[PDB]
Amino acid sequence: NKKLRGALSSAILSEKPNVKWEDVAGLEGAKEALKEAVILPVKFPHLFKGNRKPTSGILLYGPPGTGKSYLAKAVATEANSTFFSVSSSDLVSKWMGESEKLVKQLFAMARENKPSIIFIDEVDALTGTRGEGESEASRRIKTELLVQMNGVGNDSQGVLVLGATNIPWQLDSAIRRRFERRIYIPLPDLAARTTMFEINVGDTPCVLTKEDYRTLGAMTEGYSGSDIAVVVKDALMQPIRKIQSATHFKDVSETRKLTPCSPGDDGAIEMSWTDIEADELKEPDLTIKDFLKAIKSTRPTVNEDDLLKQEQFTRDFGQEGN
Amino acid sequence: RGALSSAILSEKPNVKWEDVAGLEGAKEALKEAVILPVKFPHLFKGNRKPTSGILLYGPPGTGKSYLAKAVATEANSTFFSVSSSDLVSKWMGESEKLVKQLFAMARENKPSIIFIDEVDALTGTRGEGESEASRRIKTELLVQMNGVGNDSQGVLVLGATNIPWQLDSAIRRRFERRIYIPLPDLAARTTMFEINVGDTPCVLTKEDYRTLGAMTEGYSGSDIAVVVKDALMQPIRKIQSATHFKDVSETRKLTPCSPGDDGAIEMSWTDIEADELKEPDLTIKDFLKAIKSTRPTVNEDDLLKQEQFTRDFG
Amino acid sequence: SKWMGESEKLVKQLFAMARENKPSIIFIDEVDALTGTRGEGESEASRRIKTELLVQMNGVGNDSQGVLVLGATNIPWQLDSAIRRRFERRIYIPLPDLAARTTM
Amino acid sequence: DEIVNKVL
Amino acid sequence: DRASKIEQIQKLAKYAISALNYEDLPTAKDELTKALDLLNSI
Amino acid sequence: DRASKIEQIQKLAKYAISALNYEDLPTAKDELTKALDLLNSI
Ligand SMILES: Nc1ncnc2c1ncn2[C@@H]1O[C@H](COP(=O)(O)OP(=O)(O)O)[C@@H](O)[C@H]1O
Ligand SMILES: Nc1ncnc2c1ncn2[C@@H]1O[C@H](COP(=O)(O)OP(=O)(O)O)[C@@H](O)[C@H]1O
Ligand code: BEF
Ligand code: BEF
Ligand SMILES: [Mg+2]
Ligand SMILES: [Mg+2]
Repeated sequence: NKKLRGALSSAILSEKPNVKWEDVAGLEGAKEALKEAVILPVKFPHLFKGNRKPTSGILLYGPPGTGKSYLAKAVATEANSTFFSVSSSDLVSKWMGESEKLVKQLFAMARENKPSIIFIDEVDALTGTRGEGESEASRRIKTELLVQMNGVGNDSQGVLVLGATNIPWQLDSAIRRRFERRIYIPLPDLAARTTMFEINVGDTPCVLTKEDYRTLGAMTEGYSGSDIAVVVKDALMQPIRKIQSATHFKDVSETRKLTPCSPGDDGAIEMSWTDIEADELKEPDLTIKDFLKAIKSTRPTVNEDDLLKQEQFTRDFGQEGN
Repeated sequence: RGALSSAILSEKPNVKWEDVAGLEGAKEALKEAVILPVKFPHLFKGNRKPTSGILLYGPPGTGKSYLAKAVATEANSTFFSVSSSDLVSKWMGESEKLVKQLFAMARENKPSIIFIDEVDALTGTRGEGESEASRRIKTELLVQMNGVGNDSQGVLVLGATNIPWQLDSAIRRRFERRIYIPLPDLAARTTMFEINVGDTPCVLTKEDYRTLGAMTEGYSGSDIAVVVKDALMQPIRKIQSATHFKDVSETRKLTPCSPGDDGAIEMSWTDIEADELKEPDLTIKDFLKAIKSTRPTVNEDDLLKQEQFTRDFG
Repeated sequence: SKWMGESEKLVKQLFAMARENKPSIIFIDEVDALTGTRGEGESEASRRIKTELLVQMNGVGNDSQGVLVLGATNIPWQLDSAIRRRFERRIYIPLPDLAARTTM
Repeated sequence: DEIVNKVL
Repeated sequence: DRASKIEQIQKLAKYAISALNYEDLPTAKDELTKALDLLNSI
Repeated sequence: DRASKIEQIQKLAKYAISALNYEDLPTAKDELTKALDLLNSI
């Protein structure tokens, strides 16, 4: 009893990762389904009476790095529900059917604390089509997950079961059945990529315009949201590389302020960054050759046959996340 | 005792025999194995004994566990919905007494129907399994399901599965009527739409439900339950997506209407008072919308192995 | 490890050690032997050690602040694409050239 | 208690 | 104006969309027009 | 078929709106047109 709750006390997360629905770029449809399955039952509970019941399972799939876990963080901030984040490390115990006794205890906790959300990240590692798997882990963890999700005496009222995966075709057909809205999270289009550059530069001083972000978004076809987060990471390192490779700085303008300049210029003293006083440094603003430099160096992460099997599954069983 | 008596349910899920659509052979066998021994117990004397094992099999999502809920409502029995979580244990010699206790309390509570759901997770051919869990459970269960003449009240052992070909041949022997629950045909689908819309106000006719039932070939009953779920959401999309409502008709009542219409004020649902909202009707474009978006679940080679097992043993 | 899902509470409490003693460096030498594209591998080792390494590197409730995960390999094309994603600067160490050889 | 090991 | 004219076209083109949700072609063909003319007025 | 055309008209209008969010009058004046012509094709 209390030994097991002592184990699973470290799953009720308590920190609210501050991602909001606008920090997600793109994805109208997936935000729409997640709002009308998470936000709307709590905010207007009088509506869901009679035949009108809320959704009790949502699978997100896609290529690597496109927004799945991030959108789960957005739900974790905006939901106002207890957000269990469980994984395969926390269910496979050593001890003859704890990997069923733990699962049953998990949903028993998420019924005593309803409304709840259970986010099983990378569900394809629990649920592996059961034609080649081993007896215990296979039949008993998969089977207790099945029976526990709908079953006979079980009452999945007010719990929601999310889940993300990258290999949606290696999923057992009974568990493809339990997830009743398989939404597909794709690589971003033009407007989404432009939005992600505008978000990821943040409030950093840059000389860029709307046509500059528009240019970069036109330049990066094939990149997922991870890749654009790291080209913005690398391009934000470019002023430091300037400010170290600077034989020679120069005063400009609140009391003294010097920036790197070429050998022999208007007020060009010869020094190193080390020579210069705390704060009173002026670092060259993000100017578009920094981003072109980063985009030349950084190369895509997803290939183009993985996309064929993703589109296969979307055409055979799936929604379209827009 | 107080560890397996969490198999008895008591909430009685209110599904009655006129909610499963079709499946008349299966209702027939279940009635003459559950209802009829209790109602006329004088008949079963001599050579005429009741059935003591029934396996339901089929593709995923076609009615097996649901029909078990129908039995659980209509039976007037004591109903043990036991599973593999509730029988296996660390300590050796506990997965002997647990099965043994289960059947002994079933004979405390005669008549008893016991629903060992997904029997392929207890009974796994014993050539690769571990010592404790696989062998003593399956041998003790084989013994206690060899109670032919003594179990004339009490134990009727149901069981459902999706992988009926991965079942041990001794346990294929014990289940003496392997019935197959298939994907549903036209009249059943039309019945399921008529049931799942419930008492919700809709403009649909019999030829509309007939149209949708003609449209959905290949869907199981789960899929039609979720296209009715999504199509019942479609009004709240036509209330959230609103720039303009309008009064119609018990004191004020407004519904979404197009920009510029007879009494078309411009507002949002948020602007409008509790209750005094007029929830839009259910069209047929709502169902066509849902059927375009929702895509079937069973794959057409799973059906080949199901038909294989039915042709060899079923 | 040997006893059934000990081979991933090791992964988890490795990274929890590096979080208690930050700023930390984790050097996983020869990473292609842990992380093998998971289309042919076995259930426990494959899905559970690879999966706990994935979720533990970025995940949801995990906070990879101040830890750095190195890693070397000789077969970089046999690496799973989610783990190719997690390693965000794949640098290539080539055979030497003239000034380097003279220096050596 | 009878614990499970795991083989190759 | 302009910064607004560009904002009112969208306002129109929305109503137009909202209108087709009742198959009201009349309203639509009109708002989708009052809008277009105005994008030429830009 | 008519339901499909209406969906396409609404899509084109949404795309037009999205375009004016970059002041791109070109795209706009076009999609808001390909759309209108089609509402007459109805
Ligand atoms: N659609 C997106 N919008 C905004 N940021 C994104 C998006 N996709 C990815 N990112 C960024 O890329 C990172 C990768 O997102 P993450 O949730 O880990 O992706 P996933 O779990 O699918 O692989 C996120 O932390 C975020 O920083
Ligand atoms: N014959 C049926 N009558 C009514 N609803 C049905 C029927 N078959 C399936 N359904 C719908 O599908 C749901 C899933 O049924 P379920 O018991 O999970 O099927 P099974 O156990 O075979 O997979 C049912 O609860 C109901 O929502
Ligand atoms: F969760 Be990600 F798409 F690797
Ligand atoms: F037929 Be079900 F998926 F139990
Ligand atoms: Mg992720
Ligand atoms: Mg079932």
